[PDB]
Amino acid sequence: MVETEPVQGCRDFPPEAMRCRRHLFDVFHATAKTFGFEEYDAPVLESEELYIRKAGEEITEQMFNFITHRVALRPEMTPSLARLLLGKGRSLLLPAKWYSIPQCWRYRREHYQWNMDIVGVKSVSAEVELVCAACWAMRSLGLSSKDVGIKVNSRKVLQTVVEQAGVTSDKFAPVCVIVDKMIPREEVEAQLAVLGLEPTVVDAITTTLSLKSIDEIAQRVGEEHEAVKELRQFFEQVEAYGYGDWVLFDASVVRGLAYYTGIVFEGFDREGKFRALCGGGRYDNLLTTYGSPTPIPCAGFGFGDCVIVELLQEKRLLPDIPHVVDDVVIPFDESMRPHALAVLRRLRDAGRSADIILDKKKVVQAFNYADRVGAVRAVLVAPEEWERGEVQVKMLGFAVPLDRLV
Amino acid sequence: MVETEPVQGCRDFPPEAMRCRRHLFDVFHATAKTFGFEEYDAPVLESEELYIRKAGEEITEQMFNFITKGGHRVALRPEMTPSLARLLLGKGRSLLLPAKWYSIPQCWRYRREHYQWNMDIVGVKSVSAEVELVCAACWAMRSLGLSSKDVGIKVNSRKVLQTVVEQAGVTSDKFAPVCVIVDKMIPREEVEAQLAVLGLEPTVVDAITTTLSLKSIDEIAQRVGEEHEAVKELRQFFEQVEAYGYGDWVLFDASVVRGLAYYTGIVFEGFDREGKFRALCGGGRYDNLLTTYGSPTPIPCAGFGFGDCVIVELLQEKRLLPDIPHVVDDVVIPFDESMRPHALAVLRRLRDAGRSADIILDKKKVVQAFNYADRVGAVRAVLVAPEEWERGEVQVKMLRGFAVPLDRLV
Ligand SMILES: CC(=O)Nc1cnc2ccccc2c1
Ligand SMILES: CC(=O)Nc1cnc2ccccc2c1
Ligand SMILES: N[C@@H](Cc1c[nH]c[nH+]1)C(=O)O
Ligand SMILES: N[C@@H](Cc1c[nH]c[nH+]1)C(=O)O
Repeated sequence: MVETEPVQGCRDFPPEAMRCRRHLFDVFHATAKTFGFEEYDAPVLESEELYIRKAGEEITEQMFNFITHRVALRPEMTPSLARLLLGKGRSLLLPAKWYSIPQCWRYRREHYQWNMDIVGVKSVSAEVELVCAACWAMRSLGLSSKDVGIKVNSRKVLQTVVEQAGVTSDKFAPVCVIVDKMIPREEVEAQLAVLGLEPTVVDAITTTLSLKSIDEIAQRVGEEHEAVKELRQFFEQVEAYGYGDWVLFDASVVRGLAYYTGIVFEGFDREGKFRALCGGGRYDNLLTTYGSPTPIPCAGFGFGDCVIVELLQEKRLLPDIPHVVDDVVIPFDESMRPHALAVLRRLRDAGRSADIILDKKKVVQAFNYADRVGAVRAVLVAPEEWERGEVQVKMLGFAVPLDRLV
Repeated sequence: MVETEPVQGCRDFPPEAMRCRRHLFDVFHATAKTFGFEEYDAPVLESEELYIRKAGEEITEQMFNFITKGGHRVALRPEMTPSLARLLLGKGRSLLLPAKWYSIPQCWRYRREHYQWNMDIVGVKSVSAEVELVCAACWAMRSLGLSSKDVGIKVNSRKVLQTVVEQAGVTSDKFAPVCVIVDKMIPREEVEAQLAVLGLEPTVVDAITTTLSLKSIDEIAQRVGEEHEAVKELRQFFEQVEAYGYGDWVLFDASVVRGLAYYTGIVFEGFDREGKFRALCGGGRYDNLLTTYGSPTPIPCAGFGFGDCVIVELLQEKRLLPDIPHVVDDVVIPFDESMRPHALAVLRRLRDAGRSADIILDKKKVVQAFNYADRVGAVRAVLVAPEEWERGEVQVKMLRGFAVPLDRLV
């Protein structure tokens, strides 16, 4: 016997499991369409060059890479997106809103991640729309603002604090990667020291993450500080769109990725049971680091397929969806198969989903099968009715003319 | 600059290219739904064990395989059927049969990458399986705008060649390699030479050659008899496709065997009627595969694969792939930034009603917002101006410009 289990850390999706994944992906697609995003894709195999950011990101540390040329199964999509945008150059109409549902990889070693990104929008209206899109998808899955929310912050506050301590800007990214981890405080404090931060700088960093309102941020760095102005705009806009109950400020949110420059956010369950449901932020330098002659504003998020499903299971929002089909055509016997095929054809021409019983079996077993596959309707093709130009129809029984079947 | 081009042999799908791929995949999904097939998936990374059939198949020769840090032999799948077999084998007697499963996996080779619609029927002994599969393939092609004048499906049974090979005293273990070789018929001299190395005397090769060049089912009947399984089965097959209404799409070709070791009965492949392209799709019955994998009971199977590259080229030639421009129902335009919060309330209402709507995100003049709306293929522009708003209205323009109440917008 071969190994029936999949490769370590990877999932199978037989029809039952696939119906669940499809229910999720439908929402992702429908939400992207509702928001005017365009689908894109790129290869799961990318060059390893793409992912060498040197900030000690967990995402790059756990990279599923190998030698053919140094390549890797993508751990995230954003770098692939950047490559595509960079390739298009001035030919790309901006603003652009691009989305995808890539499988992404790590050495669970795989997950699907809905990505949504807005390109060419300087203003926080980008982050507003992205955050509303994430909420929209969660609400579409049956979740409420009682079940989940999105925590929101700007990295610019911490930037100012780090810069005011005389820290080289090249340490800012690593700092964020470290502060994201806050493991015990003592552990995070120790890691900052290794980067080269004296205890006074660490204290200032700590204090600002524990500030509980935007007003308190304003008191520390000023009301005219970009972060304050931008965050206020952000909440004003989400309030106006009608999702004010879904969003809130949290000064501890920074995310683990090196490239976020401004607003950052993450979805969470209100019971404190699960890891982050989605995460993202503004990354206005990324394309400059890739060699764009002109800076290109960007913001986006990723929304994994594993945590959301667990949450939905806990909330009883993932009932088993049984397979369905409109009609099952049953030949009374093999002499009726050619006539049943003509009927089957007509049913499918009218846009119905139809089976015909393929192997040899008795009518009552054909009916059982029809129930098993969730047929709405059983269409028996018997010699008696056929001579009258009819078939027997049974809902899940009466004679019907062929033209009247559809 | 980083390298903007993708890894060697792999494709990018920016929105324009992705719309084309989506148009194709929609047809695959719709056809599968129309035929009552259920979607499935499995990992693109499988164990290399799965693909070691030892018949010299082109598919296994060109395998994109590698060793993990932990020393396990894995490969990016070159086809889906082995993954399917694994899933079925894993389910055991818990699987209701018959089962009709489909997927659109990306598959890989060392172009190194393509998408391949797979459709398979499990648990059906009779040729009704192959009938349905073939009709499904035709159905997808017709849905894409192709006719029976543009394409067809060549059909054969491997059982004819089986009988001929067995009657020459050939060990059954050579039958699979023979099919793999005969599939290649490169020059005849080249294929003749390869059969000799497997260990076939020229008389056996001659018999093989002759049967592939037989041009009708009657001629096959003359050679192996009218009551031979192959003849009976092929006749049933054409009778059934004729009855379903796709008789013009299908025909017999004794040279079709396919390159895969595991096909045991009927085999088939789609082709363009102008002789310009490689095979559009291919498949057949493979009744032993699950037994080779260790199933305690034999499990009838048949299926096909339908790649995404050749079909698209054909559709381009036939002018059936016009550029589909992106569309969206509404573009909401704030007259200025003071109107953004009101435009957001409007945007919200539009999306609540199931419409696809943008709001202009950055700061720009109305006329530029209108241009943008045209660029993204907006059916409708919804201007939110301070004047109309005090009346409980907005300006709507179709793509002139009339005032409308908010509740009437949807
Ligand atoms: C719990 C889980 O499987 N999620 C997950 C989260 N991040 C990943 C990142 C890369 C590859 C696989 C990943 C999988
Ligand atoms: C035109 C094309 O790329 N066809 C093709 C056909 N078979 C394949 C099999 C595996 C990977 C890529 C493949 C690509
Ligand atoms: N790539 C990020 C999410 C994201 C997409 N776009 C911007 N951010 C992640 O994997 O967490
Ligand atoms: N795996 C086959 C197609 C197929 C699927 N099922 C049966 N046949 C191929 O790649 O040619």
